[PDB]
Amino acid sequence: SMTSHSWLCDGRLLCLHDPSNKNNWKIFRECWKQGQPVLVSGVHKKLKSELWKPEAFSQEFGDQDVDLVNCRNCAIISDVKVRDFWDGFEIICKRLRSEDGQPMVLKLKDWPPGEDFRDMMPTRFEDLMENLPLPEYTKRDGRLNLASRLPSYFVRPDLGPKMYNAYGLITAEDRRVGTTNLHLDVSDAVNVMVYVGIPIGEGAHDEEVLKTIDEGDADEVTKERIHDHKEKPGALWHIYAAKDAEKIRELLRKVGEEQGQENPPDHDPIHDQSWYLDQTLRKRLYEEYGVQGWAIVQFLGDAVFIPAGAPHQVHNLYSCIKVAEDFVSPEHVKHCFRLT
Ligand SMILES: COc1ccccc1N1CCN(CC#N)CC1
Ligand SMILES: [Cl-]
Ligand SMILES: [Cl-]
Ligand SMILES: [Cl-]
Ligand SMILES: [Cl-]
Ligand SMILES: [Mn+2]
Repeated sequence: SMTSHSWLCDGRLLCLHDPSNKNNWKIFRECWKQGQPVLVSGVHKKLKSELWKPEAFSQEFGDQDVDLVNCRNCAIISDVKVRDFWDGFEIICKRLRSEDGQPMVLKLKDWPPGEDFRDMMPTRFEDLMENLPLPEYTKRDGRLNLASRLPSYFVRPDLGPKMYNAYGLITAEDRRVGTTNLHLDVSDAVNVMVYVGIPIGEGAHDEEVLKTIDEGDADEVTKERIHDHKEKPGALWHIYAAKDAEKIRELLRKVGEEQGQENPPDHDPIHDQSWYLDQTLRKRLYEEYGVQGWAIVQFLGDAVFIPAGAPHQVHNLYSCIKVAEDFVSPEHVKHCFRLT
């Protein structure tokens, strides 16, 4: 039976099932006011699937110059062509190699660059922005988006959307690495999974993906989405309440000190965007600081809503294309105010 919603993370996470349901705001606003993230499934079924394929991005934009990051060591690969990223997205033998001769796990940095998404890709912009869930919150001019309505006393978000493209992490060693490290944003955001690429050549890599989800602390209902519905999992997220951000800074200052980093007592390890919380660090956060987060697996078509101020990290299970839009809800406007 088709239902309006379900309750994940032992009823700590709302999951809306109809992205265009005009009554979604009634369930949403109760969870959102408490500072929780929210998941909306099914956005892929609203989109023109031919506009979101890696082959189309290579053919249309392949000659542009870009930088890439090696996710395993943070090294920057300077001034290559964007086709050099897209042509290895699913075919492992076509990826750029590290010194050791391994194919690299790569992230495409800042592409499209700055605020150019709309100028470069007008048809993709229309397709995404017309099908975003909770449109009164998420549209540039929605009635509950204050982004265009605030004075300079508030940090306003840039013009979006922004695209996040990166390979999947592969090995047992890769379990401790982030695609995007732990950080926070002063605006609200919605992040849509528009394509998941499950490779070939070293296709048969299914088992390490299951142990990553398991050790990642994912709930039993999340595991049923793979085994029972055969949905495509893209990325594993950890998200923490905005109110827990300083306790996370105290843990990371203490670990930095144990590892012989030399840091002023006041430096900000969350703003540094230098840490990924592995199973050891997450257990320490829980046991020593009393902090519990949300472990979320974002499948093809899932929209993740991230509250302003909430620290969060992302680990790609397979190759992903994500598209994100910033907004300023009235519930969370305190997080972007420039005083006190
Ligand atoms: C999305 O979150 C859930 C949580 C708990 C149980 C099921 C789901 N869904 C409902 C059906 N949905 C589309 C279909 N068919 C995929 C799986
Ligand atoms: Cl809040
Ligand atoms: Cl376009
Ligand atoms: Cl709405
Ligand atoms: Cl990062
Ligand atoms: Mn972010």
